[PDB]
Amino acid sequence: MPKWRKTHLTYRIVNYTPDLPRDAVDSAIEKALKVWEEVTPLTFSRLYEGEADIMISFAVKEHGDFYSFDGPGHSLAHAYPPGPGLYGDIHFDDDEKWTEDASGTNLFLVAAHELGHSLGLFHSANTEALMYPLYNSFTELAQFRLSQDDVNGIQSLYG
Amino acid sequence: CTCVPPHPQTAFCNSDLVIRAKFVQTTLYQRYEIKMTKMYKGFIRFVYTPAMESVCGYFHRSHNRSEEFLIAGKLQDGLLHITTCSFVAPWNSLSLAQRRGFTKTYTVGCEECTVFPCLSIPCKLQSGTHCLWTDQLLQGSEKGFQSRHLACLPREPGLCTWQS
Ligand SMILES: [Ca+2]
Ligand SMILES: [Ca+2]
Ligand SMILES: [Ca+2]
Ligand SMILES: [Zn+2]
Ligand SMILES: [Zn+2]
Repeated sequence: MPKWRKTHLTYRIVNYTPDLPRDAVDSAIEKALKVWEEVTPLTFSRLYEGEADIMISFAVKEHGDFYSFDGPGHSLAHAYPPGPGLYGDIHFDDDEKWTEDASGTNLFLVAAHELGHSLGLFHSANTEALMYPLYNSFTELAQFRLSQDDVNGIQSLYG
Repeated sequence: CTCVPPHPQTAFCNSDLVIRAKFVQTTLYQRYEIKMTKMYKGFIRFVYTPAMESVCGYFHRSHNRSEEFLIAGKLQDGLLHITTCSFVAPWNSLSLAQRRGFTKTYTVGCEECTVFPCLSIPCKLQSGTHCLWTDQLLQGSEKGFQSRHLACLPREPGLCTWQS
């Protein structure tokens, strides 16, 4: 599906990286959802059981889907566009070291990118977009703001 | 899909095949048909990649079949694989320096040296055999001067440095 055919979405944080206290994972993800919420009619509600739209987890190597992670570096995370079952979900490579700040791989910045794919965005060619596929944003964390390119792409889907 | 960028030296040294080539549904991988014009490493007609960008599938943007591309890839079970985290660039987008790198100079760094991307807050060097790659930090892009004009080479033992 190119987009969610509904406005009110659910997410759940299925498991937790040992890199970070639970509250830290929670705030990062909440913040990442907020970035998108605030330029769209979409809302996101947290589930703690059962099957949510956007299932968010940490995994290493082979982890249930058809795309094994690859150890430290290379790919840091991947995601699936809108749809049922796996579609919508976000997997973070726990062979990276997830951080609250930019001392390691910033969870918030990578969640925010991957959530773009969960909503329907593809990669951007603009090195200044969030949707840029290279871990590209760490220099702007303290006052993070979506690119107009990202704003354009998300509003083209959801108004 | 989110990647650490590879410096061209890194890409060369870690890939199984480095070639110049032209490019000519419910399915896990996509494949492009290619025509190899040159091999720089690996002494080939398709390159495979995850089917969506979201799970790191290279999406080819070029509506010119005679355009040559540098592809640095992993060979697995007979097949050449690339992803959004591979080094893939039009040959002609490379600087002359980078072309010499793939042709001749990058191989000097492979055994002795490592390029380390500065993706983090302090950004600390673990070894004198590392060179710190700060193009993204400095110019907001991996396509900066260190990428396009510098290799990470032995100076003396225990010490690699950036050289042109
Ligand atoms: Ca889902
Ligand atoms: Ca990885
Ligand atoms: Ca980890
Ligand atoms: Zn996965
Ligand atoms: Zn991505």
